[PDB]
Amino acid sequence: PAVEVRLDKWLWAARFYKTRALAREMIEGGKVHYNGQRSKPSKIVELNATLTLRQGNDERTVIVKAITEQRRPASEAALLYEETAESVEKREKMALARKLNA
Amino acid sequence: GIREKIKLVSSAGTGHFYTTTKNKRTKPEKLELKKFDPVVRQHVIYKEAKI
Amino acid sequence: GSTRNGRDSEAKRLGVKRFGGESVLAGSIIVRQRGTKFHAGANVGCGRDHTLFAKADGKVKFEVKGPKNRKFISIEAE
RNA sequence: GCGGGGUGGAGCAGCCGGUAGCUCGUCGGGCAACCCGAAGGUCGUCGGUUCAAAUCCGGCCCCCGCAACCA
RNA sequence: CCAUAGGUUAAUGAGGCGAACCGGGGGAACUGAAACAUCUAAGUACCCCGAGGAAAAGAAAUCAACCGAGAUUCCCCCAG
RNA sequence: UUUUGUAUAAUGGGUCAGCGACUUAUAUUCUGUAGCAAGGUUAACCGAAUAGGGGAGCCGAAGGGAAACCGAGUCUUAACU
RNA sequence: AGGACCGAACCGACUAAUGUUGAAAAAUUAGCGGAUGACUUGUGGCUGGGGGUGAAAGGCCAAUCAAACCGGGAGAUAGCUGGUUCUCCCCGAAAGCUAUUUAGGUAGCGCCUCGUGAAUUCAUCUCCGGGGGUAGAGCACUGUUUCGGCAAGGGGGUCAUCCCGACUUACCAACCCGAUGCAAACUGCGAAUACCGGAGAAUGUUAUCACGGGAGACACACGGCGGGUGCUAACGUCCGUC
RNA sequence: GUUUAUUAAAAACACAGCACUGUGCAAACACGAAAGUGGACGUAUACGGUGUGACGCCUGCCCGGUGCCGGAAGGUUAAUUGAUGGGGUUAGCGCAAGCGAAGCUCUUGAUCGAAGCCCCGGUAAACGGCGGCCGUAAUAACGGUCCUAAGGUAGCGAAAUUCCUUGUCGGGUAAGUUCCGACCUGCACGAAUGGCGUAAUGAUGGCCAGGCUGUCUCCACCCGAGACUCAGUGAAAUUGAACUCGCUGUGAAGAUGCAGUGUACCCGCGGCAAGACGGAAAGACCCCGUGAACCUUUACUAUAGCUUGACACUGAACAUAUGUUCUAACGUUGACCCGUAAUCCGGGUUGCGGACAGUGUCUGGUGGGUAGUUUGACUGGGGCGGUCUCCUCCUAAAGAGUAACGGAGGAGCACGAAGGUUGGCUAAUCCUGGUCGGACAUCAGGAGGUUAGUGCAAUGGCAUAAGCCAGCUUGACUGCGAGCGUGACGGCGCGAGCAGGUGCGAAAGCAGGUCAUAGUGAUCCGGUGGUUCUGAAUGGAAGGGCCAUCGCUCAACGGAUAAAAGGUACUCCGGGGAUAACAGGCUGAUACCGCCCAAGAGUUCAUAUCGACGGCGGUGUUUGGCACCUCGAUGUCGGCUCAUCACAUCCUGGGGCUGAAGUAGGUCCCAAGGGUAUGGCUGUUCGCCAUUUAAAGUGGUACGCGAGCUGG
RNA sequence: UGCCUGGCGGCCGUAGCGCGGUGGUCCCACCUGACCCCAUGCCGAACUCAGAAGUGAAACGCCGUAGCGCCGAUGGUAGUGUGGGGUCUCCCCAUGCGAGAGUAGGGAACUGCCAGGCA
Repeated sequence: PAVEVRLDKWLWAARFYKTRALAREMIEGGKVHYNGQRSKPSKIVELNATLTLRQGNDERTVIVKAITEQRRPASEAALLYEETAESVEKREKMALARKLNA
Repeated sequence: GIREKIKLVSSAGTGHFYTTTKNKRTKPEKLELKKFDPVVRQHVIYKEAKI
Repeated sequence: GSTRNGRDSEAKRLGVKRFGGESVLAGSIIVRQRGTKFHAGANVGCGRDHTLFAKADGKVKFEVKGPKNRKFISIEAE
């Protein structure tokens, strides 16, 4: 009996946003993307499924299999979201672009 | 319960067998014992086998 | 109005089946009991469930013996 | 009248015999977002079992879902 | 276009009724199972077609058991 | 009549007369009786035959075992005191 | 002109009374609505039962409709209610246990009856051989309870001053000791009865056991005694024995 | 306008208007095994289905669930096709065991395989939904926070919706549970199962006023038809038989019939209805039946219909199983000609579709559209709740057994060592001494003697240990079983001893599971291994049999089927006072009313008047208990009319005490002769309010009184 | 035959604890050594073997002593079977049985077989 997980719940567990209300607001604003397109908060996160999340100014893309309803310490959050190598490279590219802008 | 039924097959080659129980988790080792066998009439060594 | 009680076990017909002075055939159960309330004496065996059975024809006999003052059943041969 | 709950300031796993932890709230440090460290319960209250109760049982207080119906 | 369909006439037969029995085409439920669906009731009640004084079946591509019987139908046992 | 129990204010009957409810068929066990007696008895059918024929059959005389099989024994077991 | 207005015929049926074995199986009387319309009516036709029709109420379908009427399966089934008809003689219950989609039925046992067989088989009394752990009693045990003695230790804290020796309590006091109670799930004691067995005399229509034919019954009530529940309330309810 | 003909005429149905959705015509849909017919002799400005119901202002958020529409990237998946493996049989080869070609045959099922489902989007005038908790300005604007698909916008709001409730305030009235208007604390309004207004209309619901009056205080009289008398005709329901009284009691518990007692000449006629649990209808309410019907659904099992694919009707070429083209099957509800006096039908010519469509067999999906059924029992009525088998203790009354929806706890296992044997050992607790070490660690000694331990509840056991440790081992063996216990039976349990073989011990001996009592599942149907026991002509095999053994939370635990949930107020049948609701009956916990002791209040004083902490009674009067009468009928609340009784007295009457100056009171005692309101609100009894009176009594009488009235 | 000692029993607290005293010729115990038979989840403590220098210290046996344990009358009381009765939640009466606790008191065991040392 697998327990379904909400998208904003997954984000709140991943600690990307301070509160689930903020997660819902960011998703509804269209900034957050699932599979690279606008997605509603009701959407389900799945294992090996890309999460084209947009936080602050830097994008992240994770396909993690471990999904946790419970919010964890950041040391555990690093394991909670996978942050594949391509996503790491894109994130550093965005960071370099931000540094150039600054 | 957790204990699963098993058969102790005679090594005499006569096909006779005994039935007992054990739990696989704690004792993964094979079960082997000298039990009487009526058809051959002698105490022969029995090894466990699937039920 | 719910109660947690109402549960009981079927009675087990224990007690002394053959009393003193009664002629019993070999193997007749003398007392059925929980624990060795009556102990095994001459010509009496104690089964696994602590029942006592005569091992020979004769007359059953209770007595008190030993430093513990326990009851013993024995078949006076006859 | 029947069942559930009563856990740091709030929300929560746990926990369900084996020395109490996580997010937010506060402070401080790294650095709006994000990361680290710390104070923070005494487990609703009183008893019992156990070598030992957050844990297990009996009663007590409050709040929750129900039913209190046909004549 | 031959021809066919079609039309007129003529001769023969049919048509409808009848209680039961017989053959065939369809075919229930109540009920019993202490409920009920597999099943039973039951190929029964009922509907329809057809024929006769009877109908149906009938002359082994059948049984048997290494010995044999010799179409079909009906009755008594085999046998609950 | 039904009931633990009904004068009951429990049920039925206005009255009279007539009708009205454990039967019939088959098969099995037991009791009594009758025949025969390690034998008993026929059914259909033939028969004008309540006769006679018909003995095809059923029951028991021998049981044990799932069964082959064995038999006053058999089965169980390698074998039973 | 009007699904207009008032109002007779005509259609309808809102209120009241009468009637309720009626004048009438839905009417009469006085009031009431529509009355050129989605109106009303005569004559004939079509829709047929799990079907028709329904401005929709499960309404109507020949005084019958949550599935018409008639005939047939049909004597459906009915663990249910009622009834069961002449006479005498002998015997004579049960309302309990077990199991049941079982609780108001049925099956086996228990109880009744008829027949066959069988032993002093059975009952009372006397004596003898038995185990018990109930009434009672007790507090060693398990719990509970009151008072007092000493007091380990501790609580308000300290003389002492590291302490020991002890200082008073707002004082709390464990275990032990002395005295008093309480218990269905306390027992180091323990009856009367009852029950099992053995022997003996008297009495009893074999009263006892086994096999077979036939059942009925498995709704019980009150009273005495021992009890749970109840309020040591009930002509209350559930057990045991009579 | 229509409607329950015969208790419901309406707020219900319909309505014009609005919207969604289907339908390209051989339309969709419907009746129909099919041919056909309606739709329609219509053609999207038409027809069908669904929801709302003129008109005015508007119809907010949510697509997660269910439905509908659309999609292909993937997984699963039927019929069909039958690669591989295994088995059976035997011409042969071997001496025998056994091996085994071809054919035939039993079995597993590789590959192909559409829709659907899983999956992804859209749709709410589709079915639907519009939540919690905490703090914050007494409320809680506002914020935080959990969850969800997202948490009620506009409008309205104690309403046809509001339990607390007769909500709060104001008008009307002297008095207003109704009404009217505002407030918002909306238990539980809300936008086409539409929200809010609205002129007109209504045999519609609620309220107020003028006028009117016999509705009423309170009835009086009169006119007619019955009622009454005479003559003629002449019913009915009911009925065990009656020589048919009241009271108190008794009693299957509400008596004309019984006990005691009182009263009573026999019999009509006119009237009233308290009783004959009066007549009428085998209770309609409640329960029971392994009853019925009809209805609902994501109960079970089917099935019409819809829909998918394979094969057949069903063909040809060309290119790469797919596509293009073709005509010859097939369709034509296109045109024309003929039979023909004919919008049927058939034949011919032609055209258009064309191997598609359509139909048959098989097959997956969907399928309350339709059909047969199920939906347990105990139960101090039923339902809801709990329980259903097994073990331990008590109730259980000193053998066994013994019920309750009695009081208390456990079980659905564990273990190849926690079994067998041989050898060895003895605990809890406390005191003293001792490093960390302390109340409790291990060491030594002493006291004590089983208060420890038992793998798990409790009871009974346990020192010869059944408790703890070690060595060796598998008796946690195979076949039997004298006798006995316990059960209705099925079965369950104890067992010395015998044979074969084994373990431990030097031997005597012990060992057929564990200290014992719970740790469980019948039969059927199948599965696996062994055994010719049987083998439908014979030889084999298949199947069956015997032995071992596996598959049920069949837990409703003696197990109904492999497979099953609800409604009925539209109801119906057989039954019960075996069993509820009203009333009566039994009891009196609670209720009411008395009384006892006396702390205290009363400035002092316990008792003038109250009386705490406790105690003892009375009545049968409320709330309740039982289920004894009535379920082949005992009509229920309130009002009207008519009353009768008790006294625990509201007034009038007499009197004691007083914290009684008088009047006026408080309390208590005696007393039942007579008396003992009108109104508003509401169905009210009750109750609040207004105004009176000397007073506006408390109760019984089937909570008096419906064969006396009504019917809110 | 008497005393004493060891083993095996009968009986299972009148028989067991406490306190005091006494015993070494024989017996028992302690004791000496342990490489070895044998053993320590370490230890010659236990178990085991090889011995007889010392002693009766501890234990053991024996004697005495009521501070305990224990046994325990008679009488009464409680209870109760059968029958009768009352003011009936409990009693009473006739008759049969008759406790428990408590009191007076008893009590420092008795006894069988074999073996050994002394007289």
